[PDB]
Formats: sequence, C-alpha cells, structure tokens
Amino acid sequence: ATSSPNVQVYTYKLIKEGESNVLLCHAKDFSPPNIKLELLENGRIIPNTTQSDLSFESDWSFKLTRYVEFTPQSGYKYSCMVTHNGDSKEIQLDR
Repeated sequence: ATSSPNVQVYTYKLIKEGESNVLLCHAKDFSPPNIKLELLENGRIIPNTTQSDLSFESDWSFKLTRYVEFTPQSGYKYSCMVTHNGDSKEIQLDR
C-alpha cells in the first residue's frame, strides 16, 4: 500500500545557456516518507545540492525538494533520479 511520488523537474526561470539559474526536483503526494532525490547532469550526480525539509500533509503524504545553483550549458541533459519504495525513475527537465 503505497503512493508513488508525483515529480517535477524544473528551473527557477527559463533556461538561458551561460546564465546562472537553479535546478529543482520536487516530489509530492508520496508515502512512505523514505525517498531519494538525485540531480543529474548527463547522468552524473551533481555535487553540493540542497535538500529541503520534509513536509507532512494532512492526508499523511509528504513533500520534498532538492535543488542547486547551476549554469546551464549547451549539450547537457539535466534530470532527477527518484527512488521510492525500492523503485527508481528518471525525470527529465523538459522545457
């Protein structure tokens, strides 16, 4: 009996290559609370990211965000690897 996370990967503002920005991976509606979020560039873990506090909603689902400052550059693919309930899913930036 589990609720899989609804995940969004996005930037703080529209990507302009060479301009600093923020990459975020946001997960919500999940339970149990055990979860891992990893920011990837071309499949490699991005270092020195920040994890938010874990939010506890009234329906007993949770929310969590991982993010980092970065500077988008051409050719790169940004995504988030999300592990919940022993299953892993990769989520693309998309836009």
